[PDB]
Amino acid sequence: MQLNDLRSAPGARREKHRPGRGIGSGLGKTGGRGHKGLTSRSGGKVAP
Amino acid sequence: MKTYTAKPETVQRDWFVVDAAGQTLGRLATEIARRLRGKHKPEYTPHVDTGDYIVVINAEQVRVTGAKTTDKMYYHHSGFPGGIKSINFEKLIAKAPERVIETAVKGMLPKNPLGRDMYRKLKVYKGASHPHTAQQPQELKI
Amino acid sequence: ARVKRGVIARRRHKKILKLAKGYYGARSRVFRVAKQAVIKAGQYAYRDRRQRKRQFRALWIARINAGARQNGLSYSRLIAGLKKAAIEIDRKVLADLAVNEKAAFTAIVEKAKASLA
RNA sequence: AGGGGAGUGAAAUAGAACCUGAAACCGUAUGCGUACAAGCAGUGGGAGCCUACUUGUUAGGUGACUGCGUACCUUUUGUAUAAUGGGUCAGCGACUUAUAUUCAGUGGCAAGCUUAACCGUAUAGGGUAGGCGUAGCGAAAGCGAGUCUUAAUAGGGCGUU
RNA sequence: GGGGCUCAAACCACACACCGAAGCUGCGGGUGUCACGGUGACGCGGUAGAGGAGCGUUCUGUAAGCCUGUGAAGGUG
Ligand SMILES: [Mg+2]
Ligand SMILES: [Mg+2]
Ligand SMILES: [Mg+2]
Ligand SMILES: [Mg+2]
Ligand SMILES: [Mg+2]
Ligand SMILES: [Mg+2]
Ligand SMILES: [Mg+2]
Ligand SMILES: [Mg+2]
Ligand SMILES: [Mg+2]
Ligand SMILES: [Mg+2]
Ligand SMILES: [Mg+2]
Ligand SMILES: [Mg+2]
Ligand SMILES: [Mg+2]
Ligand SMILES: [Mg+2]
Ligand SMILES: [Mg+2]
Ligand SMILES: [Mg+2]
Ligand SMILES: [Mg+2]
Ligand SMILES: [Mg+2]
Ligand SMILES: [Mg+2]
Ligand SMILES: [Mg+2]
Ligand SMILES: [Mg+2]
Ligand SMILES: [Mg+2]
Ligand SMILES: [Mg+2]
Ligand SMILES: [Mg+2]
Ligand SMILES: [Mg+2]
Ligand SMILES: [Mg+2]
Ligand SMILES: [Mg+2]
Ligand SMILES: [Mg+2]
Ligand SMILES: [Mg+2]
Ligand SMILES: [Mg+2]
Ligand SMILES: [Mg+2]
Ligand SMILES: [Mg+2]
Ligand SMILES: [Mg+2]
Ligand SMILES: [Mg+2]
Ligand SMILES: [Mg+2]
Ligand SMILES: [Mg+2]
Ligand SMILES: [Mg+2]
Ligand SMILES: [Mg+2]
Ligand SMILES: [Mg+2]
Ligand SMILES: [Mg+2]
Ligand SMILES: [Mg+2]
Ligand SMILES: [Mg+2]
Ligand SMILES: [Mg+2]
Ligand SMILES: [Mg+2]
Ligand SMILES: [Mg+2]
Ligand SMILES: [Mg+2]
Ligand SMILES: [Mg+2]
Ligand SMILES: [Mg+2]
Ligand SMILES: [Mg+2]
Ligand SMILES: [Mg+2]
Ligand SMILES: [Mg+2]
Ligand SMILES: [Mg+2]
Ligand SMILES: [Mg+2]
Ligand SMILES: [Mg+2]
Repeated sequence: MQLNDLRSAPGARREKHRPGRGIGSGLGKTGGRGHKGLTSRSGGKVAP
Repeated sequence: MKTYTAKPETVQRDWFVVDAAGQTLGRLATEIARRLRGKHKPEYTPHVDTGDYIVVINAEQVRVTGAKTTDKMYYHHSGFPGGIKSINFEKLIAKAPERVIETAVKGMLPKNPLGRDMYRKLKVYKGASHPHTAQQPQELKI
Repeated sequence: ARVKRGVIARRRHKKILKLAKGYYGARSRVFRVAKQAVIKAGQYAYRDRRQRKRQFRALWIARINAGARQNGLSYSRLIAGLKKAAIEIDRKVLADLAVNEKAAFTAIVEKAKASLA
């Protein structure tokens, strides 16, 4: 039981996915927003 | 165990003499181009010239069928506007008999540096004699 | 924690410029042009592993034709005769005998001929 | 001006525009190729020449000749497109943070769970005011494993093991 | 498409042979899902997009450790 030997259970923590980092990540370029439109821009939210 | 390839410094070339004395122009020209390229030898490779030398003696006695003696035309452009010129088979035989066979064979060869090298091994004459007795060409029946 | 990109960016550009060695002009010395040249070179190499197998069968078949017609047979009639009797020898091995071992090629052509094909 | 020596220094290619000294860009030297040859410049095959040593089923450099082969990004029904963007290199440059929430994964307690401000021997311990759950139906009064509608313990809506 | 093609290298019938794809088979590898206890089976083109698994950079703990002038980081083969 040492500080460089303890971790969490599998599935307890994830990484978060970062859009816009290359092709191989699956979220590059548009970042998951599709193409042009309102819900593709900064602040592009539809009111509830 | 790689595939054999011919080497240009160690290729064996022969000399042949072909008489055009009543042969159809295009069926004689296809046999000539086949041997200029070396397609009749197992050593043939696509990128080296493995062919033979062909001498053609009676170049003015080649013939064409149908109505092609007067209806077959040869065109060329001089590079000047309106500079398109033509001559038919009958008149070209009278003026430059050898140009008829060379034009047919040249169009059946590849159009690249290697194709122009195979063409240099074709000697066309309009007599019954050639100036290449020292090379001792062997007879080729069509 | 501010991260500087200098060392990693330089290491990545040098890997591409090393694969572009021997290319002409800017294709071997500027990254933007050398990156496209390396990609297209790898596109060609993938396609030409398929074409290498096509270009070599065509060469064997042309040489077998030249050797068979020296024994009085065409390529298409020799292949039918070989299949009729027994022989499973490759076009690759056959083209080697046609050039190097001419007495063995004659025996095979004569046996294929004797199968009436 | 600038240099070649000599000296100092562990080290002057640490010499004052002075640590390290990358790339674009510009040169000198050597090896091979290139003056009859047509196009995204590469790749499949491939002779010859030069170098090194294991003297050729080897390693390195060039690549005569030949088969295939119209850049990348964006935007589009569709681009080699004569549609947009970029002269090149180096450095920088675009999904974050706070507070309220819902779902999933993984843990602590469990008919209970959890504290907020704040005290504090200060990441402990205290503080259970509050929040959510253990019961629903009705617009409500209210009644409750039922309740609402209705003249109706009939029917029906929602809820209950 | 060009050369060239006339008892065709055109057209109409019939016949046999061959060539010809990254299709199928052979040989050698890698992976996804399912079943059984490593084997079997069929899968493995891909934009928008959804899901899974990783590499590398800087800083903090492990670290009053370990490496390092008998040569660190960086640069260049
Ligand atoms: Mg995608
Ligand atoms: Mg999305
Ligand atoms: Mg856009
Ligand atoms: Mg649209
Ligand atoms: Mg949209
Ligand atoms: Mg804005
Ligand atoms: Mg930075
Ligand atoms: Mg080169
Ligand atoms: Mg082929
Ligand atoms: Mg093939
Ligand atoms: Mg000194
Ligand atoms: Mg130095
Ligand atoms: Mg120094
Ligand atoms: Mg210092
Ligand atoms: Mg300096
Ligand atoms: Mg430099
Ligand atoms: Mg120069
Ligand atoms: Mg030259
Ligand atoms: Mg010329
Ligand atoms: Mg040019
Ligand atoms: Mg041309
Ligand atoms: Mg090669
Ligand atoms: Mg070599
Ligand atoms: Mg080449
Ligand atoms: Mg080439
Ligand atoms: Mg092309
Ligand atoms: Mg081409
Ligand atoms: Mg653009
Ligand atoms: Mg448009
Ligand atoms: Mg349009
Ligand atoms: Mg339209
Ligand atoms: Mg196109
Ligand atoms: Mg363009
Ligand atoms: Mg243009
Ligand atoms: Mg415009
Ligand atoms: Mg353009
Ligand atoms: Mg526009
Ligand atoms: Mg511009
Ligand atoms: Mg900045
Ligand atoms: Mg959950
Ligand atoms: Mg729980
Ligand atoms: Mg009821
Ligand atoms: Mg019910
Ligand atoms: Mg063609
Ligand atoms: Mg017939
Ligand atoms: Mg078939
Ligand atoms: Mg194949
Ligand atoms: Mg397949
Ligand atoms: Mg297999
Ligand atoms: Mg498939
Ligand atoms: Mg796929
Ligand atoms: Mg640390
Ligand atoms: Mg050292
Ligand atoms: Mg550091």
